[PDB]
Amino acid sequence: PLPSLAPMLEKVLPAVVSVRVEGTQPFEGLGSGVIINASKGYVLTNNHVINQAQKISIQLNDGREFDAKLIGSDDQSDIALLQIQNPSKLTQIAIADSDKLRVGDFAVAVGNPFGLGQTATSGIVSALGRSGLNLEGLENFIQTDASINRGNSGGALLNLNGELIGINTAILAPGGGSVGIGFAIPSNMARTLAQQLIDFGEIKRGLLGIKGTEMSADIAKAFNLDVQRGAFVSEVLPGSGSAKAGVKAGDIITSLNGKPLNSFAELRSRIATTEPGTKVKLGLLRNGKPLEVEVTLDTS
Amino acid sequence: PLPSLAPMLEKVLPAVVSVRVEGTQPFEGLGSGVIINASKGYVLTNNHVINQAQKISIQLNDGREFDAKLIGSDDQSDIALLQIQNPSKLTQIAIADSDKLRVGDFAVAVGNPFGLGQTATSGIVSALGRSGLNLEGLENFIQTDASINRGNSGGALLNLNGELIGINTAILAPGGGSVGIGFAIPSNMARTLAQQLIDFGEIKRGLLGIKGTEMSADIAKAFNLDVQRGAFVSEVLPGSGSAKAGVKAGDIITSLNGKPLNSFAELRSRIATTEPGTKVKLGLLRNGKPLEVEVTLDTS
Amino acid sequence: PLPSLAPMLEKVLPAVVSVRVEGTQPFEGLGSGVIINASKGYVLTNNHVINQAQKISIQLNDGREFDAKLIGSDDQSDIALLQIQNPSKLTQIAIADSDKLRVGDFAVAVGNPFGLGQTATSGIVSALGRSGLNLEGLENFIQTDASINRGNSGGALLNLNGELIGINTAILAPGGGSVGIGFAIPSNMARTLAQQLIDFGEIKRGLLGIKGTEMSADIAKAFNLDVQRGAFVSEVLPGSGSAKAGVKAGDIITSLNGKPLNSFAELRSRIATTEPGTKVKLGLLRNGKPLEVEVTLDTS
Repeated sequence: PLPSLAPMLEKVLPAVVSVRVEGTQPFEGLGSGVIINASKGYVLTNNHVINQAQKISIQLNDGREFDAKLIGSDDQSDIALLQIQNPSKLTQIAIADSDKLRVGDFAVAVGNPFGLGQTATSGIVSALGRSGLNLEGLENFIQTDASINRGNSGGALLNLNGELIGINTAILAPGGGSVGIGFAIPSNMARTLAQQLIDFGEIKRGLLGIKGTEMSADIAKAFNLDVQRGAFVSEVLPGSGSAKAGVKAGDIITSLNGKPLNSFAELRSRIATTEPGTKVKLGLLRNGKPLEVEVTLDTS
Repeated sequence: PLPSLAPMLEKVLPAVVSVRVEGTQPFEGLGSGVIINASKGYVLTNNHVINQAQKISIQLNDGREFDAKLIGSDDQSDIALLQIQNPSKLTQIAIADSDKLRVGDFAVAVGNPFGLGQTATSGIVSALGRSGLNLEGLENFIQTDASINRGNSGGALLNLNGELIGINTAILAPGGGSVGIGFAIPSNMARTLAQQLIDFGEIKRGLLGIKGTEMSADIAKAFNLDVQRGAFVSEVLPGSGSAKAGVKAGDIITSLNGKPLNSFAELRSRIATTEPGTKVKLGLLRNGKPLEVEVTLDTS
Repeated sequence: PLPSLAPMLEKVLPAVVSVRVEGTQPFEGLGSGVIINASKGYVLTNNHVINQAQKISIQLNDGREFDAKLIGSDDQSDIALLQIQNPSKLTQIAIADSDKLRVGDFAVAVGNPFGLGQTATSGIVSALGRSGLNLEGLENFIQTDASINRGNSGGALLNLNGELIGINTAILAPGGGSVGIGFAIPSNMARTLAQQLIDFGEIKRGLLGIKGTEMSADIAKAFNLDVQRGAFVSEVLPGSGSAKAGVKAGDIITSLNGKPLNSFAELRSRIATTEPGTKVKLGLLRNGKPLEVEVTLDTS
């Protein structure tokens, strides 16, 4: 009868694992992970967690320990995929559409802070599409005020249905501890990158064939436009998908697949996460007139 | 169907702005503000955000940038009022009655910590009428556990209806980051001070004409009284509104306009923030007997 | 109409007090407490709050001050019991069954951080049965993300009904400030220890007569077992209750009174907090076969 997160945490907590690492001088590292495929034993984590690893072990919240092998990783986005050796009676997580997230939505962080064991912390979605934090090469972070500390890395950011909305990755902390400014790689980005690693053992980096800057209020005022966020195209590379689709220098990319862009940095991370050959719909503004253009991504 | 703060934040987030400051060797400061009047472009902020500013710019959550001029400020309470130069299509905030607040009420803190952009954080109202923190000259702070960090100053403390309950001002933090002890100037105090600055370009400090100390459990025990918080009057200045009203040395001021006082410091801050000439009702206690006295405020 | 914690905190906050201590060069210390018996003026707190006290005073949230005397304390579990001298019109707390708690349940911390005055902070139950933190001799901590800081210790951890679920005791903080990793002694442990101090002025430490290590996934794999958390028995002391009940070396204690054990350390703290002479039911596993064994506790 009393409101609680316990009925949904009960079912979902076994999917979030502790990731123990050993490697090169000898060292012992600790982070978290999320079981994305119970049958194959596929675990999502951060690349900075398994980076110098020679031996990787996974621990379930029931005490069961398993060995794990690195399937693949991406240095730029900070996502690594592991495979549990001889998986058995595993629980997997359901993945939500992180593009349907909004500031104010409730979030639960599940990880292993300070190697204490499985810890759940609660908060809200503080911000979305966060970039220019110079944490990662590719950033499109969910920001949350759920307490996220060292050892929370690779862990789950969940909604109130216990579905994955993101992979806890970094924090802003003056003194090494949580102040309520935490960052998660969104679920759609982690899911897509995970698929590339299950299919090829490596990521396939997509590119538009565009060169540009951040759209500003200053460009918008100069051309009497009602949008001030997005990508300002300065150059369209010849022979690229963008040239073939009819993208022109001076265009303002406003949307990607119908969803508005809050920055060029968001566009850059969303396109590099997408596989070459994939077709995307670009929302454009040419001399103050709207256009929709379908672009086939090239390889980087 | 899932509970969320997103439906109310969607409407109210455009009203909370980022305040960028440049001044003197040159410096670049960052804080927050709240649009209190969309038509006139009136932005509430903290005085310490604006203190040494030569250039003030406001940024909306849609990316629009505006110039701003200082209308007026109060050093003692830490409130400043700005006016956006050439305001257009602005959203203003609804202001709630902060005197109707209670410990355990839900609060949403909105601002720009570490210059990240608009960030929303969640908590409860932890305490009310907080004084003697030696932060400000006049204090009557709302205490919240919503994550408040450097850059949140002048930002919004909202209720679940998205109404302003306070202006985020200070924090208690051993290591420069949030530990869940944040302070906000209450909306009633901020609203009144803002009116004085729109009307006169300066504040009008009111006074009772009373000299006193804090009421204690010790005074209460000595005189067999059942109240231990409020103001113990030691002197009534002749010719003052308190003298004329019949306030007498030895009286114990228990209430202000029917609302109980938790301290003399609260009385001091509430009276100073009230305009001279205003009539106030004083809940009093002489020789253990209750009295109500109407006092016309003088100037300080 | 708006959802809030205020309706339930209104009735319950008076039960949580501020504990002021004076001792030896003279010092002034500050912590919190909980009124467990309004008639007798029994206040539960932390031993570490009262440790060097020569004078103890209690302050209610209405401003009333009382003197207090130490009834008894336990160094190992960090529980102390005080008695208010000449109690009058006191509010007591209702105590909940902490064994019925689950990760995700909502919690409210009520204490006196940095000596500010009563403060309420909100969060969830992050983890349960936390041991091996080398904070206390006996640990079976509730972990919460409710902001707990210096001054909160000895204070209340409450559920949404305003019932005591634990006594805020310690935190994990890299820089001395809350990062959302707080620990409480569970209410069942605190209630039992408090009863022993009201009844005997001292605690009564129970023992099984067992020597063991932590059960691991390694032991479990070696003996083809489906449990990896508990106590691995290496030695049964002759003449002990365990010897008399047929506990043998090599047994794996899985449960205590039908409740699964997450560690040997949990078993240790639950047994030492139970009074000698009490009969306990031990969920056991010998040669991979389940057994229930009833053991009479000895004295330590």
